[PDB]
Amino acid sequence: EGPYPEPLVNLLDVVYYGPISIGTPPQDFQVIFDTGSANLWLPSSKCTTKYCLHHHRYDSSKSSTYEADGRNFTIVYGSGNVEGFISKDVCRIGSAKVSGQPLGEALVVGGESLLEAPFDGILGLAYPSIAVDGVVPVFDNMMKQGLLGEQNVFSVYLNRDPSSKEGGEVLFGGIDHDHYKGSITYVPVTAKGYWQFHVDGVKSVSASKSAPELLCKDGCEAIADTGTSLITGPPEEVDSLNQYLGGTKTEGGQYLLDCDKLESLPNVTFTISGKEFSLRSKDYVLKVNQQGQTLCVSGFMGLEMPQPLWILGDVFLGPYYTIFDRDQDRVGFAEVA
Amino acid sequence: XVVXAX
Repeated sequence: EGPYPEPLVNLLDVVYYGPISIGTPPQDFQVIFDTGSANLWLPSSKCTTKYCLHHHRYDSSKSSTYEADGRNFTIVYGSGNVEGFISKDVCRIGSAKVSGQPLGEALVVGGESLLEAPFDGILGLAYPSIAVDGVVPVFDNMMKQGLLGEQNVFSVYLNRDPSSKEGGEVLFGGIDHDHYKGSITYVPVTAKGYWQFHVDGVKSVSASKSAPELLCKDGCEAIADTGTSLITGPPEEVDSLNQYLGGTKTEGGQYLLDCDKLESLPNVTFTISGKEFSLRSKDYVLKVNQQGQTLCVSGFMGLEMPQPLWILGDVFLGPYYTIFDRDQDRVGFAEVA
Repeated sequence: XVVXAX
């Protein structure tokens, strides 16, 4: 039946993570809930690296419900990588008890974003078609076990104010109208892997510029990815968008904005299923501290994908409450409440 | 930030 509300912590508007347990008795972890990947993994007790010793580790030998598998697994992310071996155990999210859940026991991890993370691992919520080693994803296993009843969706709220107490929620098996206003706009999934769909256009129309900036001019593809902080796009288009906004880059992976000029920045709008989804500069500028300085990072970054697409990460998924619907293979967006 | 699987 359910539904199962999973509460999230918001670290600096860049990552969101929540509690799970594995095994019998429960071993507790924090994981990022990631609609851009399909695998669950945690650091192994068989790992004694600096990384593993400063995170929560899974010890199969203390779990009476553990079952061995032992296949090698390797996963590559935009911001890191992981390798280890597969095991299977009970996985709990709130009051949901997900039996026989494959997980990766991580032995080697790379990427600062993972190595210094406040979370222990990643719980993928993408389609099973992209699961490394073909192992059943958590949500798929919930559906197989009938834990959502007849409502095989999950809905994500991300708070974009890190000073606020409640970071966010993943609601398994429901849509909470107390997290949105108006009506949901749905878009059908195209390629089932990521939560991928067609976008009609992307634009910015400044009051201070003679011309608008019209991107994704002939339509484009996008994904909804809770595990991406910003919005990514085809580099050529993101370069131009940042030029229109006054973003500059001579190092790193992001464009920077003058922190004293943010109030003059125009909205940027994504048109999806014929409806406009606007982002104010308050929505798309991320405060970051690096190397002793406060920066204002443009929330539009370039990323070349195998087939060009835009990744709509937390910058978008905060102001728009998002419904991930596996009964109808569609994504819903509504203005957050 | 971060970009989650390729």
